[PDB]
Amino acid sequence: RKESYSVYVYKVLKQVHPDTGISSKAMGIMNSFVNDIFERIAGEASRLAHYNKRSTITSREIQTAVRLLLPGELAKHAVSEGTKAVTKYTSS
Amino acid sequence: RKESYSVYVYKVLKQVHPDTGISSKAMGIMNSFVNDIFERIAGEASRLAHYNKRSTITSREIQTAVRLLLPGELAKHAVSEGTKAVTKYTSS
Amino acid sequence: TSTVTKSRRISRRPSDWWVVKS
Amino acid sequence: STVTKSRRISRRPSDWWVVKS
Amino acid sequence: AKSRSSRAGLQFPVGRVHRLLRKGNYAERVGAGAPVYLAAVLEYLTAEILELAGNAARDNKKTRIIPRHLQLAIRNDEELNKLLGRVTIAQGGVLPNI
Amino acid sequence: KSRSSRAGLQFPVGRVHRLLRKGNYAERVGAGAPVYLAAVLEYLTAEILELAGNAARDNKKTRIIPRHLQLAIRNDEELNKLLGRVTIAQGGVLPNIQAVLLP
Amino acid sequence: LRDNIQGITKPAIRRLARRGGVKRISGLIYEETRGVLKVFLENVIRDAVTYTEHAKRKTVTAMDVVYALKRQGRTLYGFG
Amino acid sequence: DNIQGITKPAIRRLARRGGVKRISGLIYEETRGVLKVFLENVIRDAVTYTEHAKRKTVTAMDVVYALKRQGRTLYGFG
Amino acid sequence: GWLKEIRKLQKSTHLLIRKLPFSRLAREICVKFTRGVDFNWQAQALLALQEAAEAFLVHLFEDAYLLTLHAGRVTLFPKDVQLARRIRGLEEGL
Amino acid sequence: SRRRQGWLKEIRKLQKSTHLLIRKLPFSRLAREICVKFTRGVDFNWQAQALLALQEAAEAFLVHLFEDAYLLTLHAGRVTLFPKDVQLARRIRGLEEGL
DNA sequence: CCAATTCCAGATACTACAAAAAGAGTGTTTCAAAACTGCTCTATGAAAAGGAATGTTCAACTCTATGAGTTGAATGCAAACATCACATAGAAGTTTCTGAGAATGCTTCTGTCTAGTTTTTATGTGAACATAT
DNA sequence: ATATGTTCACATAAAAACTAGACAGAAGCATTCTCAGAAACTTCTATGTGATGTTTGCATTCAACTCATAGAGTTGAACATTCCTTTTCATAGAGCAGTTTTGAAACACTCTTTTTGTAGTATCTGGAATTGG
Repeated sequence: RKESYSVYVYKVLKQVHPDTGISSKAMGIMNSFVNDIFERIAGEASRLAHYNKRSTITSREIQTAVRLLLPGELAKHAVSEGTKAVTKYTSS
Repeated sequence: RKESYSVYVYKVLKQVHPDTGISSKAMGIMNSFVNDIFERIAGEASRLAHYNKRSTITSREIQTAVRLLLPGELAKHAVSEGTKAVTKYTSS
Repeated sequence: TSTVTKSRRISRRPSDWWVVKS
Repeated sequence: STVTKSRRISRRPSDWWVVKS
Repeated sequence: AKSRSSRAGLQFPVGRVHRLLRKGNYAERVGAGAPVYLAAVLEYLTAEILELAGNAARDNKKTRIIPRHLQLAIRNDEELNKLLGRVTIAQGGVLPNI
Repeated sequence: KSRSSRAGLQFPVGRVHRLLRKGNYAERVGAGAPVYLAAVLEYLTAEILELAGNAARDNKKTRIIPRHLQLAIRNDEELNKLLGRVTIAQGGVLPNIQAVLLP
Repeated sequence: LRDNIQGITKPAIRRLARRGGVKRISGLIYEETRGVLKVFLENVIRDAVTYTEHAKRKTVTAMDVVYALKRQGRTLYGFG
Repeated sequence: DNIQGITKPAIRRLARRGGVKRISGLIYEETRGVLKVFLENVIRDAVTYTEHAKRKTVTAMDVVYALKRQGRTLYGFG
Repeated sequence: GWLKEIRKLQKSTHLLIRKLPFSRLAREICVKFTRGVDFNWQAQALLALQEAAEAFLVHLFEDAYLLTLHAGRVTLFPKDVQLARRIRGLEEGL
Repeated sequence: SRRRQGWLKEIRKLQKSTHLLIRKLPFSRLAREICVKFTRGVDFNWQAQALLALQEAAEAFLVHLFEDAYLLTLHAGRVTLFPKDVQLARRIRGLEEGL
């Protein structure tokens, strides 16, 4: 049994465009993109935690890795989104 | 309370050139080189072990990583030295 | 030209990033 | 152009951007 | 009885990202907010790409996105082109340049 | 009774084994992987040190400085290809002048 | 022709150059292109065959090509 | 006007070590701008690395990590 | 004539080299590396290899034509490709 | 006749030494100015080794870029360097190695 | 060149289901705050000398229009092989199960790598003797 | 005629030799986990066919290129002088970094049950082709 991100990509597509479809090769490309970005961020956070003699990966390492990896406005908006998500998840 | 490879580099130098010294900056450069090569080979071996669904790093993974990373003649001589050291170590 | 997507992030088109400008 | 302790010929990087027949 | 991705108000899965972080030997311990942060960032990037892809598809009287639209959307953006600088899209083509 | 002496090496085996065990690479480590790695590292170190010593001796010197390491690395195509994105501090450049400029 | 390297004909090279934006080409370009393609294929195929024979298989898989391209610094998204 | 501290003879020495024989007058401002961009990128990365930890002093390892994260390795200060 | 050809080719997204010659060349290069054993190939592997090779060639041609325009000409020369490979720096041009 | 080719001996002497070519105080001033322009209002301290490493990296980068730009200059059929050579060298090196 | 018709491959929509993830509880561990110590960064003072700045000049460099020599994109026509439909055998890639060997966690004994002393030492600096350009 | 190549004192910041001593490494045994070996079967790859029509290969050519050269205009290297700016030798003050404890909160580990992505199956339709205006 295989695993991919097809259902979530389709959900966000129906959110941003209600009357637009997508092919299968485009879905494969999106899966590859998600996997690549995941690997980049996770590796950067791991080496950051290793540099400072820590054994835990927290949202602070993720935020620092995002600031190090993404360009300016993308990084600002991604930091805002992550902070809002963590704040919403904490108050539950 | 710091660790380095100074004594081993000095032993190798005495084996190669019995009447030659070395400065401190060159020793730091040699330490940096050793650490860099170690990190590269270990990361490639980890990736290889993860690709084939294994949880162990053996001499076969190290050999394949050496073949992948070093150019031709360097890789051949390094594989020769590695297998020679292994067969000399297992016979004791 | 540019594009103002949701969250008001101005999406600009690449230009001559290889030229020094004051 | 140089033979080290092990018989590995150490060559100078002459050229690599030209296609050779 | 209640999903964590719905707790965070997201569409991407949180438990799957947490499991993938735990089984990737990145560190011996993993926090609680790291998967939420990562899923939020991934969903934001996905939506950002998909909006421009849909716009590029609509500007050609099409109702279905193909790799050509993704290539156009990625190469017509500055920061997106900077992020994906060493990536090749299959069946994507090139941008018309004189 | 040392492991490095048992394998006929100068580099340490226990240190490489510990660094592999505490480097976040895999859940388990074999027995011949540190021996293989130490042998490869010692071979590379010996090659570089021999080339640098030859450079220093031809330069009429007795001690190796970073300039000799740079001269040894940049004059070997395989070592130059291996260390292609590395900068050596206080190493300088090779004396390369275009033939069109020289008369 | 008979040689396998001659199977890459001049029309295909011309189409690739025209897609790249080239307007006028010289006669000596085709052999240079063949040599460059040969070097590229040699590198990628060597890495892929190493990846394949590390496992105990006799068939080259698309994932081997993807891993070789990724380790050489070139990510491919379509065949993931 | 700290950017003017990089004088013309220093740029001349750098270009001469690089192998250049003749230099035009409009090159010094271009070199200053390129150096400014390089320093901005590296210093931004190094300051991020520094303030990730709870410190207020930039160290050599921060600069080394910032250079490594961009595809450039430095050996002398490890 | 050439203008319409370029404008039409820059809009399509299909492969430009035939499948059978590419397959033959790849198989012979692969059999040259092993010890005489013949390996099987999947179709997706050959397709991915062809895609990567064609993308690489198109990008290299773009860079070489940039160099040609800098040199003051309109016809592409092999030395333009060589200089582009040299400037790319031992890892991207090879 | 004042000096036939002093640039030749200058290049031959500069390609043999391994010392830094830019003064330390102006480089430190410029680095501190940029760093204080990046941080909000705080003034950070600097180790000496950090400034030395930064200067070494910057000078190596500049020398390599000058080599590539002079390659492009010689390809263009000239012996004098122009800013367009540096620009095209950056463009061909790409987004990372060309900044 | 665009517009309209028809066909079918390739989407969307629709269900069973099994395995992965919350729910809840329990045991482990780790990192920030506080107190103390030390350390090296910074701001200051007094000389000083050599390297940057101004100004001028002239031989060296670039730009551009032009004639002489080379070639490759367009065109017509005959050949031929990459493609495709169909079929078809069989090789090996994959799945399930089992079992012996290797890694590991723990403890005790050893030998050694490194920081603190403390003894030599290549070579940069200064000054001087032949010499190729 | 001058920087170049070579030669001698010296002392000195730098390399090198001793030491002792916490701490990292080695020896040995029971536990547990993993990867290799064996059998099958089913999917996918290699192989032959028919046509073939679709594309390519070969021969000309001349309009479109490249290349060498010389005159008009532009300018950056070379040089005298000066004084200002960077460098060197002391000098603390103290803001900031490094070391040690500990404990409360955060994270890992385990069994159960439900719910959600997956694999097949049944419908619907956007997109490509062809012909005609």
